[PDB]
Amino acid sequence: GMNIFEMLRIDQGLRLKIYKDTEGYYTIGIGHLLTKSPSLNAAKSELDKAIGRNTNGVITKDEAEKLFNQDVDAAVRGILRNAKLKPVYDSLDAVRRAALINMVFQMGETGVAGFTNSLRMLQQKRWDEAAVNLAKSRWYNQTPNRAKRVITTFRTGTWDAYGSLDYAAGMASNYFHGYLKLSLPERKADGLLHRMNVYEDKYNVTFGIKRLIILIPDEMFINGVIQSRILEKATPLETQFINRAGVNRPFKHAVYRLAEKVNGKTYYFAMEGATPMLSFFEAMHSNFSATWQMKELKREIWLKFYTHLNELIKTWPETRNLVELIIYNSHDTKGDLVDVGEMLKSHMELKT
Repeated sequence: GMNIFEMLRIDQGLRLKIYKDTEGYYTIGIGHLLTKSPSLNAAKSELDKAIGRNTNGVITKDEAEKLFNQDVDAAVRGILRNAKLKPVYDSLDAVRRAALINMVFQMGETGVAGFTNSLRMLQQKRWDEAAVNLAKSRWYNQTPNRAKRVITTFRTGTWDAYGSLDYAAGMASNYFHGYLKLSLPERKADGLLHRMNVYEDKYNVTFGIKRLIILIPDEMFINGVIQSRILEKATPLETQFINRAGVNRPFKHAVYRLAEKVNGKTYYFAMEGATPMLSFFEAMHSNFSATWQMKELKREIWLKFYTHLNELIKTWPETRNLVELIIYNSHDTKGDLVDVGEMLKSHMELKT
């Protein structure tokens, strides 16, 4: 069932409606650039030329797959034209070739050609050595979860890194694809930034941070909810998602008011706990005292959820600047509970 389209769908993401890439450029599908023109009509005309119909900026999955496979064909020709990449590419099997193409999509041909030793190890079928060598790279440090899947593909020659996610990774994936990615990105008269502006103007208020703050504490909240000495709960912010079937569903994001002024101003914050992580913490509760195994497991899933979720948010241009992920110890050095209201107040004082 797996193939290079499904691979990049997982690693880079699939969009069936025009979106803006990291440079603001109109894009569709799996990263297929349409135009550098600022005109959405110009982008729609380039799309229509490429798909062969009036799409109005929306395409199907089969259309996106066809476009993507055209982009793979072009990447492969570039690889075969590149004296540093053709020999290793020729030597690899079809699955390992997909891994190399995956790197070329992420970092470009000249970036992949910088991995001279790793590529030689691959060409010599030294899979484990190449994998260790690749793990030491800045690529791995900046996108470790994608790099690990690609490295596993080089190491094994199988698609197995693209099968079912482990529990923490799958929790992050569902939380992003099923929730954050649907609620927050810009779209006609909706998404986080627009609805925050509507909210500010309806109540005559100002958000101190124009992002959704997501709290990933150590442990479930003391009473299972955010609490602070200096935050009061406000009316929630809403976005709307009209799915393919035409059903309008809301997303509600909690809003808090900072009860202590900061240079004369009251500030509001859209902020929530990372629900699937807190549900996991709740489920891990035992009526018996926790074992060291359970404490270790809680910490591992906490950290793995964060790294997967952080990477997804930051590598989708549409969400990168819309979320403030905060992972933190529930308690400071002196064993005192952290008050997120005071955290927010300090941050606003440093900002203003």
